[PDB]
Amino acid sequence: TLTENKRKSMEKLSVDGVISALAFDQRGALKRMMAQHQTKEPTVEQIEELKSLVSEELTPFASSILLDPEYGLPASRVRSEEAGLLLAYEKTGYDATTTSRLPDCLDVWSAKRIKEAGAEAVKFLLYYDIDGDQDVNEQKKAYIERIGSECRAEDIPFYLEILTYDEKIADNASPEFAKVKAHKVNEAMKVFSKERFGVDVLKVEVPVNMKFVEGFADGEVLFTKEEAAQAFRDQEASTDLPYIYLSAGVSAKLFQDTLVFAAESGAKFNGVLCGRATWAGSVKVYIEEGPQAAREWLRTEGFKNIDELNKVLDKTASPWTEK
Amino acid sequence: ITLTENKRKSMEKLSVDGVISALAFDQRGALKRMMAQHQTKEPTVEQIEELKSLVSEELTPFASSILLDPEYGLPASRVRSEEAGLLLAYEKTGYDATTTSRLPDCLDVWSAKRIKEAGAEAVKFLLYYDIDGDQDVNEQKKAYIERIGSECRAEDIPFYLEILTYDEKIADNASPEFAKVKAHKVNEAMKVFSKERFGVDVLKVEVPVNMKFVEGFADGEVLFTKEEAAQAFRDQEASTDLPYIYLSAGVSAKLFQDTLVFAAESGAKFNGVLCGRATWAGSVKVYIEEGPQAAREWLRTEGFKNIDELNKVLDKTASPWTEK
Ligand SMILES: [Ca+2]
Ligand SMILES: [Ca+2]
Ligand SMILES: [Ca+2]
Repeated sequence: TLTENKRKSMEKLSVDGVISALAFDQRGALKRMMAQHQTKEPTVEQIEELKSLVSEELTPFASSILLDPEYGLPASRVRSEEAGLLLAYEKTGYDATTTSRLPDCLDVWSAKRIKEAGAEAVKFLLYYDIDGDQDVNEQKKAYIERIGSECRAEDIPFYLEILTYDEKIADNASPEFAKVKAHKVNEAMKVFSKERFGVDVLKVEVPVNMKFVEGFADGEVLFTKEEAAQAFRDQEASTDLPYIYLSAGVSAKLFQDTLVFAAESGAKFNGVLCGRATWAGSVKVYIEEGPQAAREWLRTEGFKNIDELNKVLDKTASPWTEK
Repeated sequence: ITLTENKRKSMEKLSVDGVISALAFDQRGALKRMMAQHQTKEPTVEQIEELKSLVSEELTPFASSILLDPEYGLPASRVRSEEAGLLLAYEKTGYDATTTSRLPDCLDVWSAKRIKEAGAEAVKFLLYYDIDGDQDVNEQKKAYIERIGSECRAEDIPFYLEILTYDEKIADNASPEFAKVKAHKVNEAMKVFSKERFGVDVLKVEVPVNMKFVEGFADGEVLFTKEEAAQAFRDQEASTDLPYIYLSAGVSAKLFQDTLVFAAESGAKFNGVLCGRATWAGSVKVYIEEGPQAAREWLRTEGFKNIDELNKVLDKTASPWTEK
């Protein structure tokens, strides 16, 4: 169930069947991060520059890098020759006044254009509430079907990122949401693992908020280590596709411990698409110090970060070739 | 160019001996505008669905295929002649008249896969296009059509792209001012969307002239000689090697027929029609004012006469897409 060219592209995005990909398609989120030191709005040059510094210096240690076509094409051209390229296809964000969080592709892009821009994968982010409005989810399923069809035609892997939410729960970090997160994550993965959607890799959240798991929690506890472990097994059971974890609302150190726990519990996850934590500090150094200092930062603290992550992946991730 | 095995079989189911004699009734906004002329209340779902089912049942025995919309036309699709193929529209009807961009938008709960699953032998999509218009608008439009063309390649189903031209700065398509640029708008738009990257299998296009302003056809101001108009058809033939078929644009049945004759005499090797209002227009007033049965009798007499006389003209004017 993988064409010759999709297989070749998958291999360019991984090392020995493990995806160790660097996520840096942030647009508005990165922009705000940037305005936290300088005065005056951040220029398009700064957005594209730091993306090129991070890409040039850290992709030698990542199997691939996820970039956005709007700001990231220059960064994409200075990436390491041994690192694949994924390009984001979705517009960022969502309308906070509505609960539908409907998906929308970038206006002047298509899967064909993403492939022409050098990408080895189309990445699209979908917000999904399995329990939400039935017609909203019908429109969302139709939308992904189109993108899956596009990616089949262009013979390019389709990486579908799913971020769960609840139309009623405002705060995804609340204990209230944590009680349903396993239901949201795993049922969404079941939906979009159906063949009609054409997905090659699922980029998903871990099916639990570890900050409420015993031994990992700084405060209130809602789950035993055994209840959390079963969520990871339920997740493994929810899809036969390769899937990789994103890092959300946790520290670098907790994310790594989570990878250990995930593997311990029996999850056969196939890697990560992690970003902010690795190139975090470079954002402040870049605005304040000279870009030559952000370089040395990336060559030292930057390398240390992604290297320690790689050492953990080597003992937790499973190769997607097993599937 | 080439057709996959499945795409060719679908094209065969839409055609007879390589000629597309297709009946178009995916009208929605245009249909509601017609029904509104004949009654006070607003048209109901049941009225739209029924009138489409009547045209389908009564006239598809005389067509090689029928084009319907998924919103109101699926019941009509199920009563078409056993011998007739099916195309389904994929675009939302109409455009925003408060801006000049007329951006395309797919039906929200449909996809090429779902159109195929609904029994269609082709996906039809209408695009409003002004070759001379805003360049960023047109880049967005071109990207959109690339997506649809890719979907149809993946689902292995013919892509029928309809192009209706306009000018961002000319309000009335029927005016002499627009008539003077129409050939440019049509022919260059056909040249763009014949590029391989758009995955089009058949173009549904306007004739590249407003015949009401051509010598011999014009009742008022004459803007073009016959040789000038004929050259516009030759330019159109030279703007693509894809199959293309003409839409009627709601002219009279007689004018559309005479335009097809003129097109063939001029050198256009067009491959058929997707003809709607020129065939069934008069049934709307009858259906509204007199009801379903009276509309059946109109379709069986005047409606039949329009499509039969059209079929006779196609037999002596259209060129086959197979023999290329
Ligand atoms: Ca630890
Ligand atoms: Ca060509
Ligand atoms: Ca030609």
